[PDB]
Order: sequence, then structure tokens, then C-alpha cells
Amino acid sequence: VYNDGYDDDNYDYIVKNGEKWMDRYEIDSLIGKGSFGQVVKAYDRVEQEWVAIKIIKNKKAFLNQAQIEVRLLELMNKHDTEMKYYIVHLKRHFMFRNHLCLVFEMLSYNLYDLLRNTNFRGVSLNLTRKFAQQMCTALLFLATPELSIIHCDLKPENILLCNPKRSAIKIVDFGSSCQLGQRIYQYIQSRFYRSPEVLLGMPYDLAIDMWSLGCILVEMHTGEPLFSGANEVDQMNKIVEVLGIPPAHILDQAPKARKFFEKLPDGTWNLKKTKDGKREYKPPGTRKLHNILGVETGGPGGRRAGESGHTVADYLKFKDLILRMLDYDPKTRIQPYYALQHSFFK
Ligand SMILES: COc1ncc2cc(C(=O)Nc3cc(C(=O)N[C@H](CCN)c4cccc(Cl)c4)ccc3Cl)c(=O)[nH]c2n1
Repeated sequence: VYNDGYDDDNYDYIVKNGEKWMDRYEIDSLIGKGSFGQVVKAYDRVEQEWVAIKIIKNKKAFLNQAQIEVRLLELMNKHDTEMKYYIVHLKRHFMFRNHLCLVFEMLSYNLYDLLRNTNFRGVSLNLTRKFAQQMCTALLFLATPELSIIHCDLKPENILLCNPKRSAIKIVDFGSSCQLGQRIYQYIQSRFYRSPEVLLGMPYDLAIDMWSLGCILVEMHTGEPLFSGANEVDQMNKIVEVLGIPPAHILDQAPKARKFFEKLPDGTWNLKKTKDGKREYKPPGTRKLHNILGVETGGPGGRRAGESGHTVADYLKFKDLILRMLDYDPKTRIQPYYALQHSFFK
């Protein structure tokens, strides 16, 4: 029996609808589960408003990591600039029944649920442009020298509408985030959104969030993930289908280079040889973003043909922006300040 009956076998707090905490919070319901615990909808008797409360797992490794999230949340929430409002606001936190509880302003549903409500047709390029611009302003706020925060898990489920009928958004879940200059953990980011430097076991910096953003923005407009790998080897092959073999100056410094590639006598790299007969991937660089976005064929799958807001020129700008965000080299990958000056946003 777990934590005197309050917890299940997965270190989660067994949620009971109606339950009341510290004579203050009235638990309405479970919203969802996640690696780190649960999120519930609750009414705050005192402040007279609905909130969302993230209940962290009762397990030392999860609690300790979640204290980092709180520190970062508070450092971001106290900053004196208007860009801070693209990050969810942590109102407060407390321990209860041996679970750290994080109390948040209430938001609306996530970008994934938005995509699914369109049956994966994708949202319009105009909307995509509004999400991209907010995301890049958020990333600029994270890059503020005093913060230097890497989110480390951007993806649609971590971007929420503030309001179900508007286009304002916020970034949630700094559960896996760190600041620059802090022990390198391989195996970060969700696989579809994971940068090549992380797949390659290399050091990483704030640019890994720009990589993920590029992937997310393509998925929001097409309705489906750009790089849909079932495992790391598949993930790297799908990136390669689109962007080519990564450049030698990267692979030469990459501890995991030989998990995916091999080096030729002349110092060039190729994908690792496979069983003769096996053909699984398009050749390196032949799956063009140009075609995935249908720049000149009516947009993704032709579905935007003859709509306003979706011109060849609009697509070429978007495409150019995506490719600058999916630069293999993290030192030349477009940074937030410069992404914001891009003509996609004129
Ligand atoms: C209209 O219908 C609706 N549906 C769903 C809603 C979900 C929320 C909501 O989830 N808010 C939330 C979530 C988080 C978090 O950190 N979410 C993460 C995900 C990470 N993938 C998460 C989700 C579930 C469990 C854990 Cl441990 C973590 C952090 C801060 C907040 Cl304000 C919400 O506010 N309004 C919602 N309205």
C-alpha cells in the first residue's frame, strides 16, 4: 500500500473529484497525466478563480527535478519585460500529502488538440504565422542572458491557447529545462522534435529549441510531424531524407556519429551500409520541404489551393524560415532576434 493509501503504484496521487485541500482548493477533475505526475482543474476559494494544479509524483528523482522547474518558473515570472507573458504564470506552490503541487493560471487546450480538431488538415498559414511569431518572441525571452533557459521539450502538447477562441499562446512545462552551462544529458527532447546535436550525443545550447520550433511550425500547417522517427536511427534517417547528410565538421566531433553514419577514406561521411536489397529511405536530401509544403501546388496535399493567405510567395518565405531553423549547425541556426526580422513576418 502506497503513501498511506493516497498514491497508486505509479507514485501518482489518486485524484478524487470534489476533494478539498488545505481549506482552499476544490479539486474538480483530472485534466491529464504525464511523465512527472498529473494536472487537475481546481477552484481557488481564496482568490475566487479557477486554476490548474500540477501534482508532481511522490518520488525523490521527480520531486528534485520539479524543484528546478519551480526555480526557473519563478525566475521567468519575476522578470521585468512584456515578453514574460508568453510563459505560463506559476502563482504558487506547496507540499501536500508528500506531493509538490504547482499552482498555475488556467489556460485553454494545446496545439495538438487544435490540430486534431481540424482532422489533421493543419491550421492556416496565417495562424501558423501568429504562432511562430509568439514562439520566437518567447525564445528571445528565454535567451535573455540572465535567464539563458533551454526548455528542452518543445512540442505541440507544451504550447497552449490562452483562450479557446483566440490565437494567443503560452509555453508550459519547464520540467526538463535547464540553463546554459549545466551537465549535458543525452536523451532529451521528444523524439520527433529532437535536434541532431542531441541525437549525435554532442553538447547543446539554446538552439535546440529553435530546431524543435521549426519542426512544430511545419506540423501545425501540414497536420503531421515532419520527422516521424520510431527510434533514434529512424529519426536521423528521416532528417537526412530532407536535409542531406550532416556536414563533416559536425560528424567529426560527434560521439554518436557511428550509430548512424560511416566515414569514407577521403574524409566524407555516408549513411551506414545496410543489407543489400534493403531500401527504406528516400536518398539523402531528395524529400524536399518545397514539396511537403506544396509551395507551388496549393499547399500541403493541395488542400489550400486558391485560398487567400496562401500564395507562392507566402510559402517561399515560410520555407526559407523553416530551413534556417533546421540548419544542422547550431552556431549558424537562426536565432530568435534574427528570426523575428525575417520577411515571413513583414
Ligand atoms: C478547454 O479545455 C482544456 N483542456 C485542457 C486544458 C489543460 C490545461 C493545462 O494543462 N494547463 C497546464 C498544464 C501544464 C503542464 O505542465 N502540462 C504538462 C504537459 C507536458 N506534456 C503536463 C501535463 C500533465 C501532467 C504533467 Cl506532470 C505535465 C502547465 C501549466 C498549465 Cl496551466 C489548461 O490550463 N486548460 C485546459 N483547458
